[PDB]
Amino acid sequence: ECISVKGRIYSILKQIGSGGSSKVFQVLNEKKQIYAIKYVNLEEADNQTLDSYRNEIAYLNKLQQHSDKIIRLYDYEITDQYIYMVMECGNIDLNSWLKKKKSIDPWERKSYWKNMLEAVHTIHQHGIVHSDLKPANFLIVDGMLKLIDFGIANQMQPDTVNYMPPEAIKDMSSKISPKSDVWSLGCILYYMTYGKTPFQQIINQISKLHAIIDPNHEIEFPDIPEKDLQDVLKCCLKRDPKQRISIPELLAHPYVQIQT
Ligand SMILES: Cc1cc(-c2cnn3c(NCCN4CCOCC4)cc(Oc4ccccc4)nc23)ccc1C(=O)NC1CC1
Repeated sequence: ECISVKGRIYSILKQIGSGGSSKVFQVLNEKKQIYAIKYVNLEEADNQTLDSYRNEIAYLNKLQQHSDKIIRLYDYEITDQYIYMVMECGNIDLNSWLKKKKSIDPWERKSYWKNMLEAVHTIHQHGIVHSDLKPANFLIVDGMLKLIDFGIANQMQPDTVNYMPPEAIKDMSSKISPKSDVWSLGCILYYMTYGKTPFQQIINQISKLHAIIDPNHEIEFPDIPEKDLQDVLKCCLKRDPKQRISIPELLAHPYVQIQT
């Protein structure tokens, strides 16, 4: 099949992702340059969904300039029937790359952590809190991690509640701040370090949600060479968000600033 966007015509290689009424395709332009196109079918979309898609496109647009750790938006086309967004294609999403690697170079993990903090910090500066970060939200391209979305519109999945923060659960029934994203980033780094998510081994959602909120449930951190890392994990995974480390701090931390 093919897709046209503002004139230009693109050929579908395959479908790399899917969600409610939308699909992401890997595609090629005329000069055989590769891109990711998101297609949103708006035909039965409520005004809230409509507005959330409008808000994503606008934020994606504005944030272009502020970091190259945010996915590139080259062009889009929006009508009443559909959206098409032409964006950069990556090598692999971080959630897939994590299941395949299964022992991560410490240098690559540290570099990737910086990439994530910078992307997320960037959206925090424009008043966004993602609130649902997980490794699927990040994408490897060149040698760096880019943020794919902002938690604004429907989440897509590649063709998952380990990462939820305590404030969000105790929220019911706002306590959501930028710290909420630190928690989820905490969990992602934990996974890249210990090879699992802090509350992964717990068995059935409903119990795990109590654990996540329960102070007495001591979260455990095996000792490891890198103590900068160990400290980062501890600081991100504090349950009281007022005492949780912030992203500006994280960026000032030896784990990020100091190599070897
Ligand atoms: C959802 C989305 C996805 C990409 C994208 C761009 N490349 N890419 C890739 N890379 C290629 C992976 N593969 C395929 C087979 O092997 C060879 C290479 C995977 C992927 O997997 C996914 C798929 C879904 C969810 C997460 C991750 N999503 C994307 C860019 C933007 C958006 C998006 O709508 N953002 C919102 C507007 C703000």
